[PDB]
Amino acid sequence: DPILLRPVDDLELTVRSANCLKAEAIHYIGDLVQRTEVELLKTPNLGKKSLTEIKDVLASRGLSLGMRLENWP
Amino acid sequence: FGIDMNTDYTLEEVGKQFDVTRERIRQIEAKALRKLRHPSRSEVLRSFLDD
Repeated sequence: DPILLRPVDDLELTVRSANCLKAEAIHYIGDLVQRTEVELLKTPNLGKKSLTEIKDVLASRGLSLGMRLENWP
Repeated sequence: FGIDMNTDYTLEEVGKQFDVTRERIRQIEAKALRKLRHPSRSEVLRSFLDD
């Protein structure tokens, strides 16, 4: 899907979440949804607020974590 | 920029307007332009550009 190869820049996330994903270095969301909640809680210096916000934005576009993809990117 | 107003006002004038130095007003303007340059909120205006 085009929206999952879309860089995180356009997710409309706060700068704290930007720093968190820079630490994780997940630029596109297609491999992001494949990651589970714990795999996002392994981020350095990340808490409940960042994950609830990222999940809220994922849901704003009808997506969430733990999904499966094939031949990505 | 003078939108929906009479003669526009300088950085100093707008800063003294509510209560602030000019530098903070410049920071606020920069933040606003950073937001508007961001996509999502920048679809119709770019259409008005038609470039």
